[PDB]
Amino acid sequence: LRDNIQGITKPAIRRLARRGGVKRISGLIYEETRGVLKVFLENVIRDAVTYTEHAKRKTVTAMDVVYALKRQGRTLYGFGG
Amino acid sequence: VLRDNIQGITKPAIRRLARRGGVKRISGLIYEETRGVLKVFLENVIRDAVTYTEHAKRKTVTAMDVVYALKRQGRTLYGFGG
Amino acid sequence: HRYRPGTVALREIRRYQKSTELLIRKLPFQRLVREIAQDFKTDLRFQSSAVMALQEACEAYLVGLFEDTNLCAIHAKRVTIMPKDIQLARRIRGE
Amino acid sequence: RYRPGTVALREIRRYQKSTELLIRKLPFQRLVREIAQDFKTDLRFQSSAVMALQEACEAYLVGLFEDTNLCAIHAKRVTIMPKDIQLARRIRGE
Amino acid sequence: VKRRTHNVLERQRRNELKRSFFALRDQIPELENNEKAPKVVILKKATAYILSVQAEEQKLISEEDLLRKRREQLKHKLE
Amino acid sequence: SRKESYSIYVYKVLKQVHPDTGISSKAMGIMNSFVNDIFERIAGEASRLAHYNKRSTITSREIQTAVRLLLPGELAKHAVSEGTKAVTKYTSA
Amino acid sequence: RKESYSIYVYKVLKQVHPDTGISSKAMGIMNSFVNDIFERIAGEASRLAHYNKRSTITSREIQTAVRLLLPGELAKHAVSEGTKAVTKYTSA
Amino acid sequence: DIKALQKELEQFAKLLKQKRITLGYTQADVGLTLGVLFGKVFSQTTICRFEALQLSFKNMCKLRPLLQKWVEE
Amino acid sequence: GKARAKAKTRSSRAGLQFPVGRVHRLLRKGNYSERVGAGAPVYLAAVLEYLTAEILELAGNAARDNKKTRIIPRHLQLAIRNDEELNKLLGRVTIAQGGVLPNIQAVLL
Amino acid sequence: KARAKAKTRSSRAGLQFPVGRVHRLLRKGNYSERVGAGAPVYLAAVLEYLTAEILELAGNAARDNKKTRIIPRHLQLAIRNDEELNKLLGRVTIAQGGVLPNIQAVLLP
Amino acid sequence: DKRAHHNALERKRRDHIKDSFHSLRDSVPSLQGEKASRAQILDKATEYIQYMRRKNHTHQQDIDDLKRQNALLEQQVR
DNA sequence: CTTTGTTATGCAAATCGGGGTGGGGCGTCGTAGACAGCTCTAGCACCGCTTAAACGCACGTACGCGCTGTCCCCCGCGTTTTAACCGCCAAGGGGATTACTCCCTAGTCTCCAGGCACGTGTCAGAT
DNA sequence: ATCTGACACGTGCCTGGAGACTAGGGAGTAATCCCCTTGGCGGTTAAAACGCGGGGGACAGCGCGTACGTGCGTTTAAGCGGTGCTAGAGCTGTCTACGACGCCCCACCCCGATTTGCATAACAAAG
Repeated sequence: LRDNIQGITKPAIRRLARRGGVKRISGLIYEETRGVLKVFLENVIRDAVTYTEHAKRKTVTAMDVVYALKRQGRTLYGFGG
Repeated sequence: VLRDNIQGITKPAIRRLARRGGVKRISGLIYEETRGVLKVFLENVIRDAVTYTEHAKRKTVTAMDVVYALKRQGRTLYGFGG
Repeated sequence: HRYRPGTVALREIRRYQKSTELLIRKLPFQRLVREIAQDFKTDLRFQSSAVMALQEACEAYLVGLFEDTNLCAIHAKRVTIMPKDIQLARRIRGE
Repeated sequence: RYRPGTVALREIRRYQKSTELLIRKLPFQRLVREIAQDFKTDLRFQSSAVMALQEACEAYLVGLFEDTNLCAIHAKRVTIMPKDIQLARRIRGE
Repeated sequence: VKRRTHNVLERQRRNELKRSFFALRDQIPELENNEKAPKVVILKKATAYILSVQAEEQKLISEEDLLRKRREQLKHKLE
Repeated sequence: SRKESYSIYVYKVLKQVHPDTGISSKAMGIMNSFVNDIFERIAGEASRLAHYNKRSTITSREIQTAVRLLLPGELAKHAVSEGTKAVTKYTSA
Repeated sequence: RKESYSIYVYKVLKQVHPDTGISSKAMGIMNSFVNDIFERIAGEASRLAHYNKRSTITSREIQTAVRLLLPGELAKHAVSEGTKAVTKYTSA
Repeated sequence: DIKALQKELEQFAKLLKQKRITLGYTQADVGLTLGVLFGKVFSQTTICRFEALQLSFKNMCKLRPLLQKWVEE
Repeated sequence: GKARAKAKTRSSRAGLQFPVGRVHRLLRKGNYSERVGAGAPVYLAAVLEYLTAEILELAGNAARDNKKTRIIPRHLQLAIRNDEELNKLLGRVTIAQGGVLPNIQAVLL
Repeated sequence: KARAKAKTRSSRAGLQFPVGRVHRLLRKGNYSERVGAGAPVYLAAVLEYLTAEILELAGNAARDNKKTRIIPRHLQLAIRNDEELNKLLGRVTIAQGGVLPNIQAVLLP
Repeated sequence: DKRAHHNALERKRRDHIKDSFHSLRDSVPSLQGEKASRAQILDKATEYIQYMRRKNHTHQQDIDDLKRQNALLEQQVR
């Protein structure tokens, strides 16, 4: 897979900004936002994969994501744990 | 019975801290705001340090009680123990 | 008839704050997650619940960032958010 | 007389280079005892416990001032205001 | 045999320690000529010597710090 | 294969507080994770206290201390009172 | 009597910088450092064992904890050094 | 005979519907009235499904006795 | 507390709804300590129940305010974020499908 | 490493850090019921590596300041001028460490 | 009598040496607060004196250098 | 148009029962800590003297703040197009489980040496 | 004459570690089955993409005006060194109340049907 960051469209970014209470978005936000999201995903996925490899499992489970997030100080409820 | 020792933190002391932080100019309202922030910070650290001390049935607060009080808040301190 | 600019923006802010559904479509999100995962290790599989967990955290993360970004723009006496406001919020947060 | 800001920059370099505590020890001790007194009376402190508090407190305030300074710059100002401190604390989540 | 081994190892350990005493003794100017200096004197005077030398360091660093401050003030005057 | 949860106890508490109110399965999953998180936090803090005091047995004193540290303000005050009450009644004849 | 790593720090420093000393305050800091890293890894290894329903901590849990705790090059080098030390110990 | 039982339940359900309409009651009112009589306060959904024969024969047999009292009352 | 209990269950003796026996078991399996005092799981169970009740009460009120008879994740989010003590305790927690508070600033109007 | 000739476990592993001590420390604190034989060896190697890395940088900082002894200032510089260590120890306060001499361009003439 | 007295004299001799070792041990930062053998204390004291000798020499060099720099700056100032 | 109750029904949730297990007594036993006592460390209160730092005030001016004006570029809306989603299908692989088996660490005991000090011989300078 | 202190020899002596087995438990390995992930296909329609015209806000520049910085003289209390006092930190010894652990039995919890309401929407009337 290549360049699926484009899967995050402007409207999707705008809608997230709307929950944040933003009325106006500059044209440079969309590119900056995608860069930030990519980094966030890499940090969570890298750890979730590390857990998965350690366990000798071929598949990533919700608990691997939860542990990956827990270590970053971001506790998640409702997905198990 | 101690009262109003927050005034022990003088303007120069605040100015010097701000200067270490790279601040070039300081508003006159900073001094009061700074004291308010420091008081809150101390209350949170001391409250935990005292709680640790009381749990151990001790009357003296030790450096390790402060270290644990700080470590607990995500602010690990080196050189006073581990 | 046409609405004055900003009328809709307020409508959308209220509407999206009231609602709880995901804003990012699942299929392209999955493709993004898989692309990244393939860099760390190849031939990985994911449970559908793992993907949902990732998206939920991501949206909550980005919204929280936008809230702080908005505060920075307000502090700067602006309405429009710029990359400077995002970068400042992240720098203060400690990311 | 030096142009204003000339001295401030000298002081910034001076204090960034040095490592000693900027807050006077006795005034600080009284403040710590005053606060501790509200949780339990007749408490005693190790002299090293006080030093531990000073070190954490100054490090905390200095880090806060650095973030405060960034807020002021973002606002296109040199002078730091309570508005900048409150924003920095709001973002940090204090 | 084990007793003999212990005897000689301890005998040598004493001699090795004596050599360490001499190495320290020879390094202290106060004991330079005192070839028969006893263990207790070497340790006591070594302690006193090191402490006086450490006190000298504190005096020297104080002068260095004052001179650095003077250097900065003189450069400031030239500016 | 059996999966344990606290959903039955969460349900009973709600039944006593708001007898006419039901709870969604998603809300229940959240409440279940909440209980597990608080349990870990207190048990973890109690473990640290026992270690810091070089003690090997955890008692109500360590837990009470952990509660005072973990919960803020009035919430802590009430939790301590309830904990004290439960133990006092439990050991009382 | 209290335990510390100051004797080992002295030896490591001698091997890296044969003509550099260390202050007592700096030494106190290095001891705080070692104890902090130890706790982080030991704690993380404990969590990993718990998550996988294991009761024994081995080099695999520690290696994993290192990958999780250390950033960048430090994780890469620490793992290589750890693996090397165990390999030598096993054959020693 | 399951078919004979089905017919009996269908006949009651038809009579029940006729009684409800004749008395001017809603399906919700029937369930509320059963709550008064037995303590079991049924929703309109259960009553609707009973009349619509969407319930199993076993369920209709178990609820019928309560509905029979409703018809008498 | 309760004047008396007849049930053998330790949870009943303590006047609690939460399972004391399970809390005791978990404390022993989590290796938090070599030994766990008998009163330890009793105190802890009481705390877990208390906190549980506080959230459910607020969430139940939120459900009533929204004219709903069932608690949903949205209500839990509102229950926590509108309560200072709970918001501090769970401030870093993300609640699935919880949404956000309807916070509108004057500068937006 | 190339060879081993020792009875001491630390020497067999080629480490300066005490393997036997680490082994005891792993048992302490109830980290696990059991500890693998190679566990303390792997960990000791990691602790030594990181220790050496900081000391090397701090020693270089000492030379830059024409000092023959490492002081807390040097440790602070060694960490804050190194991205990997700064991330690892970014939350750590170092006694008498001081701060980096960073001044913003907007404040300068 | 004499043998028992000799034992007492020998005990006192050893006690003075043991205390003197401790005082010397605490004088060298490499052993301060640490366990050390008799030989280690002597060896560290020996190298530490050599260190302090060259350290104090180095300090004097820096003093002489700063004095000379100050003299040059003073000459420019006057 | 806008407002409102009646009944329909898809589907998530509350309830029932049957059976499997882990909670709770009960007794036994080893030890963790509760408690008393004692030493002596360092924390606190006080004092006097020195002197650097803190305080108050005069005096300019560098920078914050309010206003004007211009012009970029973001919003809202209409119209086209493009993948997301939904429903359905099958393939297989990997995750969970159960049953062996072997090897590896907690546990206990053995013992070796490396610094350490008690006790004895002695040897020259000092009372 | 003998006293004091010194080096040096005989030999126990504490502890710290590693070495050697040893049983019982955990973890590794192999087999098997079935749920759940991946992948594909067609239809449809909600959302994304794109163009454009207008107006609102970003931003540069200008002028005040006052709040903040900088000296300078004077006051205050921080800091340092020294004295004395005792509360309580920290250690050790005794001994018992208490929690681990083994074993047994049944009332309570899990999960699979199974019943039954909740929220939303189709189907009419009323001002």
